Amino acid sequence: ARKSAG
Amino acid sequence: NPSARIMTFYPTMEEFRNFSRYIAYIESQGAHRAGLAKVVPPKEWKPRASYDDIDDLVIPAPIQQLVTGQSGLFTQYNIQKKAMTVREFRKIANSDKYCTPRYSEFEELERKYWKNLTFNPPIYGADVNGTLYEKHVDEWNIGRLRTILDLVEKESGITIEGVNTPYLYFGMWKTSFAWHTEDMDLYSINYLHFGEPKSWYSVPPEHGKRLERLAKGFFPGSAQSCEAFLRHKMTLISPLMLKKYGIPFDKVTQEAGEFMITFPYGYHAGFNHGFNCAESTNFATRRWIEYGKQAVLCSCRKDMVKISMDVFVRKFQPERYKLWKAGKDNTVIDHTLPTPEAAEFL
Ligand SMILES: O=C(O)CNC(=O)C(=O)O
Ligand SMILES: [Cl-]
Ligand code: NI
Ligand SMILES: [Zn+2]
Repeated sequence: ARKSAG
Repeated sequence: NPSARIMTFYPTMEEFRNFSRYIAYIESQGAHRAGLAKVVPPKEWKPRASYDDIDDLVIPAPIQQLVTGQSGLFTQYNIQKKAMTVREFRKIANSDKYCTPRYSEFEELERKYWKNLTFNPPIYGADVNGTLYEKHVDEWNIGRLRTILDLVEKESGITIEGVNTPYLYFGMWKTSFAWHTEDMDLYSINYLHFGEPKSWYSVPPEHGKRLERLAKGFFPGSAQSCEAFLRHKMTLISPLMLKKYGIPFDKVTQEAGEFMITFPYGYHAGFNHGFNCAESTNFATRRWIEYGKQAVLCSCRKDMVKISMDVFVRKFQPERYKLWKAGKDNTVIDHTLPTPEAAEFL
């Protein structure tokens, strides 16, 4: 889905 | 060993024009062995005339970084916050309660970061879709790097926010990024548009497994629950703990107007010195393909970034494709080797 800081 | 120490490069304008070519160059120079490299752009080059017209840029999902831990081992929890503008963020960052403490040298700031990172949780304006470049900037344009990674969008038709599109990060003092490699163990590029510096820690890819073992020793439950729990980007480990357990690492501070490049399977972490803005995305080279094939992915969550390597193996490794589909491709990666495109210089 996407890149995220978590 | 300087062969694995973070290197800094100073390209001319002629050298700066071709991005993938210059990445090949720095690998010919050994830059990938550290897992992290700095690239200082020529002084002529500018990406935005001014950063005063962005005060109405919206930060849709600020995160407050709660940190719990002790003795150099910490876990970071993120709390989503109400959307806010760059203007509001800047005011809270340059605010007295969340501004940089006084300090003389970077070592002192670093000490204060590791001493106080569990207190006074900062706000991190992370993962903002967007770019601060101008449509005319053709060089090192994070929005259009034109590397083979684009095969995911061009041929497979897939778009992954922050991976093949740009992200913006508005930092304040003490905001941090936990130890991680990039999704699918890709490369990343990071430009500090303006503001206070960003400090980085890196572990050489050739020693990444050691870091993983260390982390798995300290968080056995997390390791049991997930195959690659570090990809959760919640684990913070201080340099004193790394030094204590013999994990090689290096550190570097990125200043405004400077690029950082992270390399495949290069673990990195760090923190922001004060109010700043950075733009970042992922990218690839031919060397990355094998990394992508062998990346150990997060098993416990749903919306995780998983790139189908099929298109890459088909196009760039046709002679291995059948074998790879059968599960019998036993290629062993050598982290010291530069990408093939670097043969030009060797
Ligand atoms: O910008 C940040 O907060 C962290 N950046 C990265 O982890 C990267 O560019 O690989
Ligand atoms: Cl645990
Ligand atoms: Ni990263
Ligand atoms: Zn997981």
